[PDB]
Amino acid sequence: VGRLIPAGTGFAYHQDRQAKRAQ
Amino acid sequence: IGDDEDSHLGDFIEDTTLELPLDSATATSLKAATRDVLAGLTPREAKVLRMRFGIDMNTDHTLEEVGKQFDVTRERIRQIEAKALRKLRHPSRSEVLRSFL
Amino acid sequence: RTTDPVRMYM
Amino acid sequence: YSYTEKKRIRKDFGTRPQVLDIPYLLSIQLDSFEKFIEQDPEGQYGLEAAFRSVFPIQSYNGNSELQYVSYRLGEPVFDVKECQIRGVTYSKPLRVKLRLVIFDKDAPAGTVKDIKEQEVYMGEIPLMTENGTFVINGTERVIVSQLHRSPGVFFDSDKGKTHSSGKVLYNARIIPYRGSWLDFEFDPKDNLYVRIDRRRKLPASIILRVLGKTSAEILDIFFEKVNFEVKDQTLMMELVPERLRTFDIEADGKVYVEKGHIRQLEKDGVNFIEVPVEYIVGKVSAKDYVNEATGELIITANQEISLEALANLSQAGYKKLEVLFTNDLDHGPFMSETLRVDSTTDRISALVEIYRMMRPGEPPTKEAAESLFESLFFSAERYDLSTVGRMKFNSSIGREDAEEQGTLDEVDIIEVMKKLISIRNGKGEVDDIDHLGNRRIRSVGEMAENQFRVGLVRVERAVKERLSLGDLDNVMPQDLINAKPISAAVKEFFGSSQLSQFMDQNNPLSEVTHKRRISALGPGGLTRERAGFEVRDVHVTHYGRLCPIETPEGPNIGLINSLSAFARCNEYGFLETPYRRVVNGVVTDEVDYLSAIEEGQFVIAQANAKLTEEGGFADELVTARQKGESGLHPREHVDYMDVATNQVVSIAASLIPFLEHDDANRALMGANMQRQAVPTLRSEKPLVGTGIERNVAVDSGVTAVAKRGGVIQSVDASRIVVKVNEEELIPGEAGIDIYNLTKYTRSNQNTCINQRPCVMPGEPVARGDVLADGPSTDLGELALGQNMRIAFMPWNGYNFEDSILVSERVVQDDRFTTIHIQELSCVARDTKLGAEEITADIPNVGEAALSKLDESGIVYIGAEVKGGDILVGKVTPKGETQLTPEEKLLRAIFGEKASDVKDTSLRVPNSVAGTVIDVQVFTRDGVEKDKRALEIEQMQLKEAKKDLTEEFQILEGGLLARVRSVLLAGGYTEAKLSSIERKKWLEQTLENEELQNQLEQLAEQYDELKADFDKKFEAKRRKITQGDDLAPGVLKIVKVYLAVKRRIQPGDKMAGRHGNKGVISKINPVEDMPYDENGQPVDIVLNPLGVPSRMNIGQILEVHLGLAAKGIGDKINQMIKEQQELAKLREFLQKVYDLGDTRQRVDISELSDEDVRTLAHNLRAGLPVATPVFDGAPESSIKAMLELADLPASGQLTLFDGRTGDAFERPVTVGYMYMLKLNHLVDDKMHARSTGSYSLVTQQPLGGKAQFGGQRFGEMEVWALEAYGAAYTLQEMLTVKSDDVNGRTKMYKNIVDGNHAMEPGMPESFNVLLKEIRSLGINIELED
Amino acid sequence: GGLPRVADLFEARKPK
Amino acid sequence: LVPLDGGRFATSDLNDLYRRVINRNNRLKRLLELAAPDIIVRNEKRMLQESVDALLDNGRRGRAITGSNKRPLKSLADMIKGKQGRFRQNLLGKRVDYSGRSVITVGPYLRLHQCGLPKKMALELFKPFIYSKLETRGLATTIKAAKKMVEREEAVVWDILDEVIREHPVLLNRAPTLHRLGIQAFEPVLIEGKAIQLHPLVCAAYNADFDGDQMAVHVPLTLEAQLEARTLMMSTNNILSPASGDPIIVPSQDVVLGLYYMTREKINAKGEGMYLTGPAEAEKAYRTKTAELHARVKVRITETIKHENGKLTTETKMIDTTVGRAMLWQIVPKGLPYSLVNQKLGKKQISNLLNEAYRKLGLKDTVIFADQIMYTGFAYAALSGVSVGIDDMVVPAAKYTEIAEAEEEVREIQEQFQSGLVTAGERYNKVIDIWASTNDRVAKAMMENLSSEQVINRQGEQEKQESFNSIYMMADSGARGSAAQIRQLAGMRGLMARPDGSIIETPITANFKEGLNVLQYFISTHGARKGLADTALKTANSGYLTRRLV
Ligand SMILES: [Mg+2]
Repeated sequence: VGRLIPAGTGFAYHQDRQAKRAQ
Repeated sequence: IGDDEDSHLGDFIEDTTLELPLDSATATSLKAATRDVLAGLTPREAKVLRMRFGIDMNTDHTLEEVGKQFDVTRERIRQIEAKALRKLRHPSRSEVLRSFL
Repeated sequence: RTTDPVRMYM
Repeated sequence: YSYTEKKRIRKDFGTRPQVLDIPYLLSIQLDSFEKFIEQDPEGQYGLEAAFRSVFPIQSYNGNSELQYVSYRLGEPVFDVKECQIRGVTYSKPLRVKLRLVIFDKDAPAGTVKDIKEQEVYMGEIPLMTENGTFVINGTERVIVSQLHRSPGVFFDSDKGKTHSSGKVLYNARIIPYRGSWLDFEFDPKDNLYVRIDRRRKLPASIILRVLGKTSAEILDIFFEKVNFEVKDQTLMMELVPERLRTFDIEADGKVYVEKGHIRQLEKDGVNFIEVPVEYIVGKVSAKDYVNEATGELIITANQEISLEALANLSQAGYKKLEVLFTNDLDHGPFMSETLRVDSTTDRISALVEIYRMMRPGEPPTKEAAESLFESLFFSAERYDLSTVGRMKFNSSIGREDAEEQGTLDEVDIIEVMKKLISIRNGKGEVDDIDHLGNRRIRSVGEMAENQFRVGLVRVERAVKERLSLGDLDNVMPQDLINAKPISAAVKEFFGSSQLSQFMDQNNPLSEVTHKRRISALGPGGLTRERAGFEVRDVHVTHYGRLCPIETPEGPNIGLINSLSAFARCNEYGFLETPYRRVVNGVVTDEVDYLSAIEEGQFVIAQANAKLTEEGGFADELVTARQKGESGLHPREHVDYMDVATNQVVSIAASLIPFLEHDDANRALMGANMQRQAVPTLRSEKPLVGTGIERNVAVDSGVTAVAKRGGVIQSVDASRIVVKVNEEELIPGEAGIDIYNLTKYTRSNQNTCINQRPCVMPGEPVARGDVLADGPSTDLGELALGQNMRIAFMPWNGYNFEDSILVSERVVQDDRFTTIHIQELSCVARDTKLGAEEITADIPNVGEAALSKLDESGIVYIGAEVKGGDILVGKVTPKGETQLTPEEKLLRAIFGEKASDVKDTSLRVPNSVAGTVIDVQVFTRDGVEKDKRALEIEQMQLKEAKKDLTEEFQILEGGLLARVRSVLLAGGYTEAKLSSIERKKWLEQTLENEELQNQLEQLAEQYDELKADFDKKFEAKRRKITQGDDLAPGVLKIVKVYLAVKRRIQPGDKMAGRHGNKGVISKINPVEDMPYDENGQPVDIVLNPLGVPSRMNIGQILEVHLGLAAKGIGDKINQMIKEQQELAKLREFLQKVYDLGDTRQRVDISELSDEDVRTLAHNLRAGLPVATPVFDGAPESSIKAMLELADLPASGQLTLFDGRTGDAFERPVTVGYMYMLKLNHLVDDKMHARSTGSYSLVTQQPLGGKAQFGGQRFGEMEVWALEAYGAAYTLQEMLTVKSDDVNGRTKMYKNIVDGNHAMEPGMPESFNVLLKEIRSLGINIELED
Repeated sequence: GGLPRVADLFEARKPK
Repeated sequence: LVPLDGGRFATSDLNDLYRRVINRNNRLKRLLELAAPDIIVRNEKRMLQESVDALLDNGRRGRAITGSNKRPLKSLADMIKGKQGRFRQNLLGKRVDYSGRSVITVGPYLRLHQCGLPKKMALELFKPFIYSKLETRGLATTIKAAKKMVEREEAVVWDILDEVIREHPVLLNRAPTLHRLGIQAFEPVLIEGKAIQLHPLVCAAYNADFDGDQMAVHVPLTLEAQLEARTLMMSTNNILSPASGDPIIVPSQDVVLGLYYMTREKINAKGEGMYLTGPAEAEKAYRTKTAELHARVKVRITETIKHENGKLTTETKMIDTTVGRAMLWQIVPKGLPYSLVNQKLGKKQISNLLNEAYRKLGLKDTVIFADQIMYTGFAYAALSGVSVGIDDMVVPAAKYTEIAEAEEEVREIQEQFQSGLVTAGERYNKVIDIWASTNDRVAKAMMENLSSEQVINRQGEQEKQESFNSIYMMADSGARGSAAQIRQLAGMRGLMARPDGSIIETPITANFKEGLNVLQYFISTHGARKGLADTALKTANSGYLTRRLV
């Protein structure tokens, strides 16, 4: 789907997503 | 298409309807240069040029509705447009637009 | 016994 | 010695005399096409066979029928060169004579009522060029022979890898040339089953019931009978001595052991044995028994006899009981058990079963079942076991008769079944499927015949359909045949088949190897994914037939092979190899060709076997091979010998010097890469060779060979004219042989094809002498590369891995400079808006780019053109285009607007620089010719007129010379004749009848000469001036030929003949290169580390031998330079040619002074030496040659560093190596793309250098990026570089604006996938 | 017999 | 449904499938309007079902429909599934812009972070950046002016290109990419030519050798990608193998040979027994031809030890060594013992040196040390003059006698077999055993002959010294070659196998120096073809296994 992989440099980015979905 | 069956004709067909990126960049640069050239012109006069040629608007207008703005007479609209072009072919303010031809 | 519609038709 | 050989004699280091010279290399193609195309009275091969197999055909009702009389081939419309120029297939018309014969309905059938003779056109048959190639659509193509399985019956097994236990299942398989396949297998329950074209198994008995076999007949066929009787109220058994060899034995005189040898007591011989009743209880019946009173069947065949059955047959009165034989080792109950498991009880119940398994889910009827089984195997139309197949079947089943038959019968099936049961029992063995006696060679002629038969059948269906209508009074045979299906079949085979391959034309060796190649793939062959280890392997029967070295390295390993040097095909398509007969202990020169089957029984010696003066073997025990195993055998037991040492290897492997010192892995690479060599400007002989180059050069056809002997009348770089000798003249012939040479013609791989004269005017030539040298040929010898000075040492890491360091001198003298000819086409078509025009009026282009263009818009000949230059100017009509408002204002300010047409013109490709050497214009009939077209038209007429006049002048000169000789047989004075003017000879008046008659004859001959010359000129003019048949919608085509001189540079791939390849890393200056004590620098520095690990030691020996040969060359160079006496030149040459105990006896004393001087002049640049494969030069000979040339015996010199002047610490191996420039050039392998074209559907960059595409970031690259953790780089590659259209446009804009940021979006491929999944009725969606 | 063995081990193939 | 050249049209099979479905549907409606027998309606419904299933999945329900080319039509399921499907050909793998490809040569002057890039290739790849800089610095008024300026190849265009790639990393890849080291980031250096120049020390990471190999190049665009290339993908960062942790940039071939030759020891060399102040004086003596590279001398060495706790202790002392060992110590970074260099240096010794430098000094020191090591190895391999020749393949005189003994006792055991003492299988087994023993003994004799020589020392006594044979040096240094290769070059090829697995009774008794006759070469090919085919199939098997594991 062209998004960043949840590993390495993009990992933190994906973390923020589950910081938003939890709230 | 080929000894190895993996290749096919379909993957050697171009898309002729696409716009080259250099052409799009040229269009953007032309818009910017036209805006810069017209910004050095009087409000009424630049408006006459803009809304005669349809720049930054949805449609184009002929001389009649451009006249119907303030001065309904058509000949003044023609003369002011001629003055627009006459000042727009001055070497002091026409070098940038020359490179786009 | 068969899957071809032609044979069933005949 | 021939004159061409006498000019430069190669020294032979071989020791074994050659009895059989290597045959013509391209026989496998020419012989096959001659079989296909020539008329054979026996009608077993080619077009006659197809016509007789197809004709005569009969109408279903029977009113009339069509008969075949004869066939012929017409005259070709164009020649080979013309066909290549225009782009048409070189072919001949097929004209077949047929009789439409109409019978009489009222009269008895067979009465001839009317006949109609007529010739019918059956299509164009492509022709084979004298060199074994075809010209299809103007392209040279080669049809590769196929290795398939011969038709017949093969017996095989699963090797115990199918059932849970071992239980090796056995199967038999019959395959015809055309028809259905029949399989008889065994199950784990030991019952034989049947398959018909690989479907569900059925019991075997059906296949015999259908043949009309009752059960008792079946047990009679498949079993042996043992008889019992009631003699004197006792059980009596028919004793057979062999059977007996657990009960009490009768014949009290010679009682054997009782319930506890046989031969001793069976010596006397008796016939009466008594057996207990139990001996019958466990044994099965054999004959159906009926009682007259009861009228019922007491016991059936294949039923186990019981005690109650004994009682019934006792009361019934039957005394004799014949029963079957069943063992556990020699005989088996397989047939009886199969009959037990059978469900069919009669013939009809059998055909219904065959019909159900044939056509499942169909109502079975008797007539349809009978027709189906008749057509399956017993019908000639649908089943044809060919002559080869019939021979194989007869040999397999041991049948002697029915050689002409091609359809199966009862005896055939019962014999196949018998052999299968025998092989189970233990007598007999399965067949080796990879054995070369079980594999057949199918060449171009056979395949063309098959396709022509297919076309004949497709026409024939329609012909039979029409003949049944009945209204036939006004019809003709030519109104019944449509040639289009047959033409479609033949062009299908010759243009779209896998085995009709694009020609390999890098060098003569590539062409020869391509023509001598056998493929197991193609129609009726293998598949790469379905090929296993066994088929790819080297079989023991490949000896002398298939080369074990030459095969592609890759997925096609072992599936494509090369013919051996002496290999041949027999009349049945099986490869055979020659051998020398050994009679009475002597090794004779008589040669017998043996196949794989015949080779097994005999034991065959080797060419390496030592021989005595009397012609017999020297060693008492010689090394030989028998039945495929090598060993040591006595001298008197030896039957055959090998004819040559190069018999097992192909031509390419035969061209590798010192092959015996190279590992087979590297020999494979060397053989493969000798075919990728590119011809250079100047062809140089290999100093170290094998003696085969002359054969390849002559048989390739690239050279000009003398058809007849004589003296060279005229030489020019484009024409050789030979005055034929008096002894070799056809009566009434001109006496002139004219050879027109090909000059700078593009090859299939964009390489120059050029012929250079090697003769001088006035020198004598003979038959077979080389007059001109083609590409990669030097004085009749194959010249694939150049002789390079080689030093084996590391040099500052520039020869790391396989890298090559080359001196600049090699670049300066253009030793590896190649000419590449490239074709560029501009097609002016017809469009909806209008017709495209070829004019010089190109919008928005100044006169700077129009300088090289003429008035018609076509570039001149001889123009130096670089990348982007216009070659042909073409303008295409364009429709109205919307202009953006900013563009409208821009046009308002400056009024320039000229956009009626758009510039679509042919331009030189980027990074390509060359000269225009030829321009050809093709114009449709009905389109006006532009000025350039008429310029070329008139130039062609001028050239044709001049050349026709030249041939006329030379032929008339020769003919008048012969006439002058005839007159000089009497003798007169020609000054008086020359006093009268030549034309005025026709104005003489003669009154005597004798002179007047001669005058009239001369006038008539002059008129005939004028008429024939006129007809030739008219034919050529009509051919030149006629229009071209172009593709529909095409108006004009312009073709431009560009010649590019490509020079050596880093990135180019250079290799030798021993599998040592490399890429040039640096072009070193001459001063930096290592040099010897005499100041001579090396040319190429090679890494020694490559040699020990790859076991290619032949290259070191080649280096040493090249050093010695070049040293002898410098000795001859000096001895000529000091103008030394000819006697010492002769002495030195004789000493050189007498070195070693070789088979070559060259006498310099019998050579003339001019011949000796010419030989010395050809030997200045080095002495060519021949080292035959497996008969090469020993180390002692190399050391002796080095000693003669005043060089170190070790082959190592003291080298000094050019940079520092210091001597290297250890001696370095310096010599000469034959190096090749492979067709893997960095010019054709660079590619770079920033932004270009995109795919229509996926919206992704295209693929390939031709499309200016982008490299593929595959799955493993994504895996590597994920492993690194570079998420943003991966997102860049996925979205903004491949298929995010808006993202990539904004990314380009941002880079132009110097921002270097991306706004990724959704890849288009994902949206396409979503649309596809939606189209499958599946709802796939995205949520927020 | 080295790479087939690894593939069989990672596929958890049942022995014969 | 798009046009091609000459008026021809190209279409997709979905058009044919949809047309069939529509035609059969319309015929069904027509048959339901014009009242027809139930048999015809049933047949039409069967055809409609078959057409719809063929459109959705051709070949699943029965016989697959074929087009005018007599090949099966490929449906939506075929267009979404398979190796050539959308998932694997267009989604997990794509063709990308800003990419190039070229043949690779060797750059021995490069550093570990540098790669040689052609000027034309970089001009094509970095075209938008050149346009942007020409616009920024004012050499071009518009973008078309920049386009023509780049196309005409002016000099200031080359200066702009130089300043663009000044610190722009570029990604080099070689197929197949078995591990993540198959793609690495390098700093480009423009070279006049057409081939990419690759640092030798990374070749082992790429499995790349210069016989015609080609490499692809990719240009990261955004700042995040550039920093990922500089931090994670840079070749200096990835010098350890992720599979085991061992270094991957270890030297090989000519570097190992040069370091081995420079560190060897010779008896009675020029300048033996001399006293040297340090490595500088050793180099001075070597350059002045006073002492050889292999002269045994005494050198004053200052040596610094960095302990585990970080203590730095320096000791100067007199060490018995060679000239070459001191000249090699000249480049060893501070913090390592001299014992790592005071020995002959094969591949294992250099690997140990690099491992110790990494473990006790870090990454930058390791990179500098590796670069200096490979420079010195190349230089002194060039200076050595090591060459392979036909006289270096010495064949022991014991081979002929041993072959004669084996043949004679083969005759004896065959005669014994004719007497019936033992069976055929036993005879086969013991003949194989004797031939294996003979091969082993011949190899041992050849190794003993090749591995040593006799020299004269300063006292005049004959002494036993390690051989300076070229092939022996190549095998012992570990640069290339092993004992088996030397055995086939100078001893006995040995026993080869019939291609079903069985071993032929008679072995090959000739090495490659003397040459083989027809049958020996035929038996060799029997195994050569099997080896090639086994490699070809095993590559695909390993690829499928690694796909499953990933
Ligand atoms: Mg390679």
